[PDB]
Amino acid sequence: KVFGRCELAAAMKRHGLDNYRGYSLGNWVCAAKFESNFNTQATNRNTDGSTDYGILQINSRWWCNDGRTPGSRNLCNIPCSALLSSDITASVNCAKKIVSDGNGMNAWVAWRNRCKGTDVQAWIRGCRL
Repeated sequence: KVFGRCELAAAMKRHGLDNYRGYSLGNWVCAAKFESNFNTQATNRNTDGSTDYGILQINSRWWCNDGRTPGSRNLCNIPCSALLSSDITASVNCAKKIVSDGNGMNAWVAWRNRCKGTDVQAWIRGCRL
């Protein structure tokens, strides 16, 4: 599924990401936009044997199990295929764990490079929330 910006914002709000650990909802929408272009089926297969999965491009070395990645930790305790669903619940739950595991949003390279320091409220401007 490819989400709309406002539709994703509302979905993420319903799942409790607005101001989760001090990060406003627009940070999360911005991250998704630049990680996956709002596509729940996005996959990026890396040369280090890991794969990045779904709307937030969560990596199979530390966070989910795809059975093919060396040094797998599976800290979200989920199969990576759960991150490819049209329902974003698994991806949000795992994103919450990534921040809970001592990382801020700098765990997402697209957030660090394309959202940090910008006017992230623009990502939810005009949306019904």
